[PDB]
Amino acid sequence: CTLSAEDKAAVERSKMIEKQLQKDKQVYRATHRLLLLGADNSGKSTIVKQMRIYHVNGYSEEECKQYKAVVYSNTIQSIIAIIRAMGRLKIDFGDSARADDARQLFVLAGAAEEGFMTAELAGVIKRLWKDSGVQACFNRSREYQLNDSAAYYLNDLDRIAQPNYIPTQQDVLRTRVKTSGIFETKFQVDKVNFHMFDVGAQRDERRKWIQCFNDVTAIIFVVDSSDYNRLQEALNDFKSIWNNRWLRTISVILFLNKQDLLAEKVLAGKSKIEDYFPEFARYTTPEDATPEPGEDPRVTRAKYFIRDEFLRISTASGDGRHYCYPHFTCSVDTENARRIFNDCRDIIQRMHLRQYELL
Amino acid sequence: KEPLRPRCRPINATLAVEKEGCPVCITVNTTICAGYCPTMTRVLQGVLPALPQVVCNYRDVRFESIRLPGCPRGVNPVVSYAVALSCQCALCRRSTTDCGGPKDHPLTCD
Amino acid sequence: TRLSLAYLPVKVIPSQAFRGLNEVIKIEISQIDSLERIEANAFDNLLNLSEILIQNTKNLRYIEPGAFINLPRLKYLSICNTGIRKFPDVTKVFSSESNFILEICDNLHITTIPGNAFQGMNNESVTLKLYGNGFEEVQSHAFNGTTLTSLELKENVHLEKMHNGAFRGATGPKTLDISSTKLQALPSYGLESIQRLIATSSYSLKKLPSRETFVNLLEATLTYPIHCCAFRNLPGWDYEYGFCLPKTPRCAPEPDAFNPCEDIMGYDFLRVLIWLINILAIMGNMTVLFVLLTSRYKLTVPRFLMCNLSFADFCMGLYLLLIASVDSQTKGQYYNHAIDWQTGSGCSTAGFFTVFASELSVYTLTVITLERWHTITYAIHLDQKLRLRHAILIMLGGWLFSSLIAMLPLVGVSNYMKVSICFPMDVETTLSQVYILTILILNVVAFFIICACYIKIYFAVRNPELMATNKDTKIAKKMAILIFTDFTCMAPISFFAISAAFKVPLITVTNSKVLLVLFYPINSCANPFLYAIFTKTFQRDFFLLLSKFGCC
Amino acid sequence: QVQLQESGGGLVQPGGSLRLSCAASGFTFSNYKMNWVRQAPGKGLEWVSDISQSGASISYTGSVKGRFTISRDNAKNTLYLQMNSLKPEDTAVYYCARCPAPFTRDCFDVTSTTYAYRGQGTQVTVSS
Amino acid sequence: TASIAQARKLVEQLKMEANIDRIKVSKAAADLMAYCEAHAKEDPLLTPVPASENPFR
Amino acid sequence: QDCPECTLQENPFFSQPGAPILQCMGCCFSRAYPTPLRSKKTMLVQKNVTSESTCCVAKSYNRVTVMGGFKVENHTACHCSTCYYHKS
Amino acid sequence: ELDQLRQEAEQLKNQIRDARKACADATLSQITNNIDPVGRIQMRTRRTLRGHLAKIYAMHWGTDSRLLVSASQDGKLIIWDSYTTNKVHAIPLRSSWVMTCAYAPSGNYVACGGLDNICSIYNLKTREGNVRVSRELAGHTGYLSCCRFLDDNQIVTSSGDTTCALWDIETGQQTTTFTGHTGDVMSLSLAPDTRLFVSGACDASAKLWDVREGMCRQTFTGHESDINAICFFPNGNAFATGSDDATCRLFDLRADQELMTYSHDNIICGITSVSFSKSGRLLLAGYDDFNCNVWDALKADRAGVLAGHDNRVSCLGVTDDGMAVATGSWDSFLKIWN
Ligand SMILES: *[C@@H]1O[C@H](CO)[C@@H](O)[C@H](O)[C@H]1NC(C)=O
Ligand SMILES: *[C@@H]1O[C@H](CO)[C@@H](O)[C@H](O)[C@H]1NC(C)=O
Ligand SMILES: *[C@@H]1O[C@H](CO)[C@@H](O)[C@H](O)[C@H]1NC(C)=O
Ligand SMILES: *[C@@H]1O[C@H](CO)[C@@H](O)[C@H](O)[C@H]1NC(C)=O
Ligand SMILES: *[C@@H]1O[C@H](CO)[C@@H](O)[C@H](O)[C@H]1NC(C)=O
Repeated sequence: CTLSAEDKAAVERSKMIEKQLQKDKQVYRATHRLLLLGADNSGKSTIVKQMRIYHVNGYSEEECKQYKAVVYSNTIQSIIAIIRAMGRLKIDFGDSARADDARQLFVLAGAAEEGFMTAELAGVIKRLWKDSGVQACFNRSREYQLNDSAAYYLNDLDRIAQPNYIPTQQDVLRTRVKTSGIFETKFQVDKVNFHMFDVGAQRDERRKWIQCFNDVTAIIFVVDSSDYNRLQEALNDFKSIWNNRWLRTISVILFLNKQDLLAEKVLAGKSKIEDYFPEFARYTTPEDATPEPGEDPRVTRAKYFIRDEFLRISTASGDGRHYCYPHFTCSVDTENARRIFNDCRDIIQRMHLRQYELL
Repeated sequence: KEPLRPRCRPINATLAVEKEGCPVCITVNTTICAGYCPTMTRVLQGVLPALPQVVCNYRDVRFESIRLPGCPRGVNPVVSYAVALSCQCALCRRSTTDCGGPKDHPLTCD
Repeated sequence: TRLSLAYLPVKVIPSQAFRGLNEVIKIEISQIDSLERIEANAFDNLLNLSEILIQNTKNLRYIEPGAFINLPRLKYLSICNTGIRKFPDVTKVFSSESNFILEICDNLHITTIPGNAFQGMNNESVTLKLYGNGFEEVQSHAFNGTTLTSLELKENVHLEKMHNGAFRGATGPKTLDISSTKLQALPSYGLESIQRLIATSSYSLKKLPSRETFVNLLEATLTYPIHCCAFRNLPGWDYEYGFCLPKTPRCAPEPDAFNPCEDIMGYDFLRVLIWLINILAIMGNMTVLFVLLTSRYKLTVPRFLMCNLSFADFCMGLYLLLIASVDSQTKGQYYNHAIDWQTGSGCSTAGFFTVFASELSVYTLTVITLERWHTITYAIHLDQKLRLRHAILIMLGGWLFSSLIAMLPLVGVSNYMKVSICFPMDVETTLSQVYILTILILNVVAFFIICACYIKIYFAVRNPELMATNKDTKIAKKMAILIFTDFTCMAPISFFAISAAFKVPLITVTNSKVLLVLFYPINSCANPFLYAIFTKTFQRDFFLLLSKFGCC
Repeated sequence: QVQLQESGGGLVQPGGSLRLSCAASGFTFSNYKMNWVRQAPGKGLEWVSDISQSGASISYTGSVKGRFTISRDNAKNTLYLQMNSLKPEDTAVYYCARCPAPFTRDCFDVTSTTYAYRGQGTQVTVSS
Repeated sequence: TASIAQARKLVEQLKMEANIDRIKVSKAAADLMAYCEAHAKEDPLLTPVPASENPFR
Repeated sequence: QDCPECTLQENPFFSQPGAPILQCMGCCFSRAYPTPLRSKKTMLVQKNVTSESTCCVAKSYNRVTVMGGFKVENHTACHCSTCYYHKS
Repeated sequence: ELDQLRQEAEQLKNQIRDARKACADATLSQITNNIDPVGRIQMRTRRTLRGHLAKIYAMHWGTDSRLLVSASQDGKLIIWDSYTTNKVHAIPLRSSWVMTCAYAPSGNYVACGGLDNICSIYNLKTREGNVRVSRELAGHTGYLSCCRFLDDNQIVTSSGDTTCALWDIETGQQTTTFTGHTGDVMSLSLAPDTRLFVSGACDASAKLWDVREGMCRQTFTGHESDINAICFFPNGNAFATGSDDATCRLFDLRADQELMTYSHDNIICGITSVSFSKSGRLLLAGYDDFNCNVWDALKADRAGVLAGHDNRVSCLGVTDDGMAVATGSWDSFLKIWN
């Protein structure tokens, strides 16, 4: 073969980029991407808190670098939003001293670097934010486009401004959370990593963004055991998720959450399931059941009826190709990461067996 | 053994021995196969095969040897020779024996 | 009455020099380096003479034509251990004594036996003891004009070839010894005269002429035991019938238990069945390779291993093609071909495939089935999945292992030549026994880990508390097929073959052809179904290739 | 183009019976699964009933199994809802809602607020 | 309910969409026909060219 | 050990009653010794052992027939003499 | 009460509809009987951009026609040279779930966004060989369904929140908003008069906007189901539209109505992307059927097919010079047909 130096350099860039991509391919394949769904009364937030207890510590130096660039981007975006607001406002808010209006220029110039936050920028923005008239401008602009937690970043800046500093992960998560649209509520069990993706701050229609999640290893459909009447709407949400052409191949875990709240509702005897579901009068606790000690059989009959209603929908269509896996839980259950893991394993195994034709 | 027609067996011998270059003939007190053993021929022929005429032959041997008394150099110093240990009435091996009528060859040094 | 001419300075025997004698009955001319030549008509009409012994005369370089002539009583004529470079002209003696006995031997210089060389020498019957001479060839009609009774060409180590009509002029032989001759084959003609052959050693005689040629034959002795099963086909003391009792042509030695004689397929049903299995195992494994190699998609590890499996199982098709080819080529007639095939590199090649195909196949089945257990056991730790580099490493190990184990027979650790179907059925040495025990024990252990793998899969896979028992049982009702075919291939073979490897043969080797053709191919024809053609991911590629060939 | 109009609503007595109907236009109606979806006081958009393209596959919200019945005509490009044994809580705006896309089983979004392929609704009051 | 403003806005948008002009489809088609005819000489997908012209050869 | 001299004896197979068939059979001398160099010098193919030997030749005989019509040769004097079938 | 407004709206809508019917003197398929159909179009996968990592969701050509961006829900925005198949850049993303990307008309910048409602802009003319976010143009309330650059300081974005929005990039404060849709908005296309951009509703409709006017000039509606993709005919006078209804449709602005449907009863799969050849004469559509269909834009002939994908076609692009047709499937493979 023959190349110019230009082609060779681009080929070495291509191979350098390839080696980088091949390193990321290992991280990608090693992560079980795992869409989370559930009507917001279903406490899916409280479920991801039971994942975040396993995510106790900052993920790695490479993840920490990725959030340093985000901390710096929100430091820059919050102070430049103020720097243009103090130009756009009708008050001639050139500072108390001309040096801050000169250092404002070298902020706009010095923010343009595709490298680490140099000590000059930190030195400028603390001297700016020391003027209480900037805190008053932050309260004048309180409903304009600004990062609402900017007063955290510009106060913590003192600790940010020097090499090898680390923030605690709730400051990072708080920095990132806005009108976000998803949350990547990461966790790991037995050194298996789940990028669980919650969907939230996102509009009432599913049928287009669901066509992203077609490759997630499983869908966790969290659903509220206790808010029957609403339950029948979630049963249609599950029926829709299940039959949807672009999810045909992906297995659904169900969490029947708020079991205890249903149990107390059933112990209260309101038993509106009989009204909302006449089939309850015919249905009875199957001998499949393995209840907890001290359950009222009615509580078993309720939970297993509801569960069997989801399973009925799961059984009616497509179950030749994708399973669904019910679990009974409450937000206190530490075992939820282990429940997710066991049936994530099963979903992968019971997928391989389709292609090894053992099924 | 019988005084008449002693059956084939190893007998004493005083055998002259030499090596190719020797100017000199050596002799050893030894044994050789000799004697009598059964033979016959078939009265009816052509329709039947030949009849094998076994002869007194060496069944097994050992060897004896001596360093030569002034035969040429470059030739190996030692002459070696068999000792008849047992004999049998058997066919002479064309590969290995010459067998025929009596030579009456002098087995002394002429 | 006899001349003992020896140890004297005679250098020529002049023409008719002996006349003046007519009391002589026997002559020897022996132990005489001085003699160079015998003149023509030297032994001319010495009518009383009956016996001649020209002997032990390395310088007797030349005997003139007709040196023996016109001598009605000559009977025994020995011409042995002499310088004679051309076959002596015995023809003109015109003897009539009841049984002439020419004994030309040890004349390492005699190039050949001329055509008609035995013409006329006796009008009465003759015998030709021709031991140990230098003959390169026997010319056409070299035997002519005589009832040749016994011919003994034995130990003429140079006589590579009789001309195919050497006997064409004579009647006989009644007896023919060709032992140690290095003769390639007997003549085409006259052999029907032979009452008994002898052909010990004579390893060049790899092919006797057609059994029905030997209509007269009463005995043979043949250093290639299988040839006796020509004579297994049927139409001191004495036998009064002469030729009237051909009903039991004796032969020796008899074949050992490694060569019980047969057509290589012992039965026509196997001969048919192996043709069926050839087509199956060929078309099956070849299409699986063709599809899986050519299809657009990249090689997943199980697809790559599945190629190697159908390659090994295609070699099994090639092997059984050879056997059915050799059978078809040699139908009814193996013994004529047998040693040439079974000792040639041909049979050694088919032997190599049997071991290589076996070991690559059975090794691949363990690698596939270790992979299947691995990727289902370490399924969720999805970085642990077996990457293709390690599969090519391990599979190459399989090729090196399987080729090595198939090569040790070629390095003589067990002769592929030992049996008709070219299996390594030799365990003379303890090393050879341990070698055969090794491959067979490994194939037993290979099955046990294949089973043990699928057990660990089933215990890992089955739903402990969420059972879909219809499909949970579908696993076993399916996966059992993958074991059961491997069982009916491996377990029968090893049950018998391990016993034979203990030198405890439980089966007749002509019955063992049944184990070969019924069970040995089972893996190499079921595997392309179970591990490919019944899989949806193959069927996709098959239909796509039909589309690429327009075969909608 | 795509245009829907519900009909046959109004006041009716409790325990009474009433047929709603919907005329669908501007699309090949037989290709779509069809739904009735209701907005009672305080409730959200509850899915009430659905009918396949074939009209054969059908289901109902559990409180409406057997009490109502749904049917369609693929030639007349129209959807009907027979209603019987009406409970006061069945009082709602009833909407004819198409599933989003043709040949589907799927039927997402028919209960979503602001959804496109849903009519103007007909009010039904179950009261005396 | 803001649906009143939503409807009034829709009415205004429909009013604009009533007020806009429209052109004969046959004239629009003639433009479309003319534009294709203006470019078919060059269109590399309609009109292939040698590997010296096309870097994808 | 026994060793009968060669003589005419009755052939069991073919001695017709009243017309006996006589066969030369019996035990005869041989002298086999390592081949002496003087002889070796004469030989082309060299030998390591040499056998002087004799075999009972029917030095006279007559052709005669027997049941089966072939002609037997009726031995008439016997002489241990040149061997004919001793090499193998 | 709304009734009088719904009757007024109905009357206006009826007048608009009826006026269209009056202007529909003929179909395009009538007059194009003057036109020789295209020769049945043959193309081969004269590249495959094998090295992408997960399913490619979107792509866009650079105006130089040489480079193209592609983005995938592995979170890599990968920039390929179509000539060398060099991965000239591969940019990691602040969260993986892209749904769209675009190339600045200069080639100076690239953009993407997705279910994380954040738009981001990147500068390829780095000072230091490292590409990083120039600005994070956040502020939507739904997923950013499709981006296009008007200029290296101006970008328009669709959303699931029904709003198209234009951002002055340097300001980053939602500099105009075009709220008039219902449901999501799937896809955008810009005329060479970059003042005009069409956006496909996730209702049946398409709306034409003018960037300065800040409201829809027109609302085309011939489709039955969601418009998945949209593209101007190259002169800007007309635009194509794919839908989950499986039909392709061509609309002309001045006709204000559908000029030509493309369909077969064989083709039940929704169209997922559309674009024109340089002459406009070929309209190329990807499907849930992995085969692309190529349509004679004037004849409605299915003039050809591009079969060479093994999963849904996610996106399509024709170079500025029409030389070649990128197609991003849900395989990692991006195939450059020509
Ligand atoms: C052979 O001779 C030795 C002495 O020369 C004698 O001892 C021996 O007995 C002789 N052989 C026999 C068989 O006696
Ligand atoms: C002659 O040679 C053969 C083979 O070398 C041997 O077996 C035999 O013993 C020898 N005979 C004598 C007398 O040495
Ligand atoms: C052979 O020759 C002898 C003597 O000439 C004669 O007696 C005999 O009959 C001949 N036999 C034949 C078959 O020619
Ligand atoms: C064989 O001998 C006969 C006469 O006995 C003669 O005619 C014939 O030519 C000889 N054969 C050959 C091949 O010369
Ligand atoms: C054989 O010879 C012996 C002695 O010469 C004689 O007694 C006998 O009768 C002969 N046999 C025949 C059959 O003539």
